[PDB]
Amino acid sequence: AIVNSVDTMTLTNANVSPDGFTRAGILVNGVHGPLIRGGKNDNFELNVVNDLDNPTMLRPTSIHWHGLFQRGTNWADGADGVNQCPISPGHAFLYKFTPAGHAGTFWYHSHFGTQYCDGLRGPMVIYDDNDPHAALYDEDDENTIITLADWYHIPAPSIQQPDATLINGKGRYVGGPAAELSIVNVEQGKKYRMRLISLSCDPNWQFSIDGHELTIIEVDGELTEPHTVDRLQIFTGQRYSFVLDANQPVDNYWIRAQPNKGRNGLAGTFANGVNSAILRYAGAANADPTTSANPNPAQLNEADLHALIDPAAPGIPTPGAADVNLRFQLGFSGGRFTINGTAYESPSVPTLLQIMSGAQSANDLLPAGSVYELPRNQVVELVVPAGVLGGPHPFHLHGHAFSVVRSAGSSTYNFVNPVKRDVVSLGVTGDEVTIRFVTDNPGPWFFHCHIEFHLMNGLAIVFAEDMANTVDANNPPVEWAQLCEIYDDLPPEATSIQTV
Ligand SMILES: [Cu+2]
Ligand SMILES: [Cu+2]
Ligand SMILES: [Cu+2]
Repeated sequence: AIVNSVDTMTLTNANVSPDGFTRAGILVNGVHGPLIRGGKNDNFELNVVNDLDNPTMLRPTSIHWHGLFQRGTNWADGADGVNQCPISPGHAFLYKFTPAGHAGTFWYHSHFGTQYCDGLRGPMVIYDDNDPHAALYDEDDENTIITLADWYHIPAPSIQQPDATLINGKGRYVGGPAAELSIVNVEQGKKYRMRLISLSCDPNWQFSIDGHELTIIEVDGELTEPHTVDRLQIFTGQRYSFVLDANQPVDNYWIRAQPNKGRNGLAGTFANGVNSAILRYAGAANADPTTSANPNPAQLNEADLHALIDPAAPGIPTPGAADVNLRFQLGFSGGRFTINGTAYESPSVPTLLQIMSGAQSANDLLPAGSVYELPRNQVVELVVPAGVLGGPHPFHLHGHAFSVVRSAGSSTYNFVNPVKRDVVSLGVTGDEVTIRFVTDNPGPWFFHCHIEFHLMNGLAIVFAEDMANTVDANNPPVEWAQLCEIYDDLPPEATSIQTV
């Protein structure tokens, strides 16, 4: 169950039934989404061995280590088509990188097509030896992690709405068997750093724990001042650490994660234990909770979250006064999502290899219309107005965390101490989510909607950041460029997809 910072991750197919329904899925070292853990200065060496052979799911793979900036290791970032070609079935690839002092709650997932929706994803926690919030809790370990995952009864390639919400890999579907629910154990009077992670391919969840508050202290691998709420909405790939103060009577309490969509009314109920897990106090019975949610919760508003360390947003504290000011117009036309009129389509040679081969400017890079060059060591402000169908769209920027100077639902800006994070919901029509970051990381980085079906239908762009220093900054192993030659040589039967 635990993958260490130096380890092997062997990918196989197996039949799984996390909600009591059996289907074929993907395992990592014989386990469903095992935790990867390490320390902030660790030199990670993860040999990803692709032994996938079930043709009803994608077989080639690529792993993204979500939230790690990968400075100087752009070739390990994992987005197929941008940072590497996929690792082919029967071959392996050794990713090497370091958090470089960046502690936090992260997650890993395939970044090849919609494969992570089939289960190739898991939590990744990087602990700090000098954590600023250490006095606020007693415990923080493999038992204080709470993952949320959308689970479908049909393999991703054959999707025509989630059948279940899995909490720590377990959950029920409407009309399903009374499958075992996950248990989070706590002892009255103790305080826990609970690390809540969305492994979602699509849905967002309204998360709450009956009788308890959530004291948020970390957001997407970035510390915040402690901000307490009763309920929060968490979007694809976001993470929150909240201190859970086990200050209620010894009892069982429902953990609730209500999705925005789902089959057979899953979005609107908790009946029969769907969308649920159990918080059990030591001494309480081996039984389900009979608790109810707070009927008047304080709901998280992202604009209330404030960065703790180096809080100021970069640049002149005036909207549109960054060094580089980009406004992106999302669209949906002719069956595909577009950004500034162009639907993202993966190139035949991954962006980083295009640059290592000689591309000097964005004009030389493919695909045309999807690549935006950024200069070195400048402040970039991106404005991405909501409105395009299928929202709310949670966009994620690889290579950087950003300050959200203007969140959804707010008309106000905060340049003094806005929250920093790496996935942000663009909100609804009228919202103009605005984020800032510094171009301190040479290499090509994806910027896209993390709803996997949207990314696959075109909602993405690539930033070719500091092209001139990209070759000097990054030194891929010889096996990295060899991925594309091995991949491009694959016979038709090695990549065929059996629809079911
Ligand atoms: Cu991700
Ligand atoms: Cu989207
Ligand atoms: Cu991505």
